[PDB]
Amino acid sequence: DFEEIPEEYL
Amino acid sequence: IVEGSDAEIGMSPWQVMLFRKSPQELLCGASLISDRWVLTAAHCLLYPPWDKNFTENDLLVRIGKHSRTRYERNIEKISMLEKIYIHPRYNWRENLDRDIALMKLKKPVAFSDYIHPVCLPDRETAASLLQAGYKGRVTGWGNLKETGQPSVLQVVNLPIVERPVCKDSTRIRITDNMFCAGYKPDEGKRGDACEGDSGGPFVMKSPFNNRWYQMGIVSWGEGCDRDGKYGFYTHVFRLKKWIQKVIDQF
Amino acid sequence: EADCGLRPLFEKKSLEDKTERELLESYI
Ligand SMILES: *[C@@H]1O[C@H](CO)[C@@H](O)[C@H](O)[C@H]1NC(C)=O
Ligand SMILES: NC(=O)c1ccc(O)cc1
Ligand code: NA
Ligand code: NA
Repeated sequence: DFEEIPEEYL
Repeated sequence: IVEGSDAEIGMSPWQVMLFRKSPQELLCGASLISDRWVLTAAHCLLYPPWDKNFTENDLLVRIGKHSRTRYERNIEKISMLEKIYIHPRYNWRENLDRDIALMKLKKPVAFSDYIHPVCLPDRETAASLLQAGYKGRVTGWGNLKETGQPSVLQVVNLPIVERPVCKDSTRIRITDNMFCAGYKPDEGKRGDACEGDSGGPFVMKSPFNNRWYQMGIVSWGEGCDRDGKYGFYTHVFRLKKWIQKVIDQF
Repeated sequence: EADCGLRPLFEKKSLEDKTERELLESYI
């Protein structure tokens, strides 16, 4: 449902 | 938000989305009160009846957003949490009394056209504006109906309700750390927060200095937008001494 | 905090949002 956020924030 | 409308761009630049890292999902609303501090409802982070007890590493805050689900490249900013502070007398066992929490960010967020802090009320602004009939504004990405989900941030203006009417609408014990808002059945108009909006702000624009103040935190309701029910909000001013103690010490 | 509550795209530019007048009219 949500667009993937940049990996840096994970 | 039930029976609200789409926000304008930059209309609520203190809006914060509490976002679960895994699974990636909306957890709650929140608000920006400085470049390093975010305010939310304690029950968004800690609610043992539902086995909810989030740690800092479980969560992100997304600031400057408009779209609910999109990654708003070059606009939103995503911050990690350094520390969560729950009110020490938050009552999750009974009625969500003192439903308030602070989150300190690992690094300060840069303000922009889309990212800007809200004011917290002083005693005089609270006394002047927290009156039955005076309207505040609630914003969030929560559900559009009790029983679906918005493309963009939703906004609804709602009147504060007389305390005896709040109390007489529910079997829950209401405390001085809560207030309620919403239209009465005979008033025609409608509107409420709903699931996903908890932790977000109830704001009022002071007519004295033309600044926005956060008077409430979306706390709880019985259903959403039900006739004869009201939304309940944490009374920010009543808990401001705790807020200041946390910010001053940490 | 000095600038809290003043929105860049509204108060800072002297533009009003579409419903803030509803709030003001309730502050009787
Ligand atoms: C929530 O989790 C933290 C970390 O495990 C723990 O210290 C705390 O006691 C928990 N709170 C409740 C009410 O279970
Ligand atoms: N479900 C919720 O979190 C909720 C909170 C406040 C309301 O006024 C309505 C619903
Ligand atoms: Na009652
Ligand atoms: Na209602």
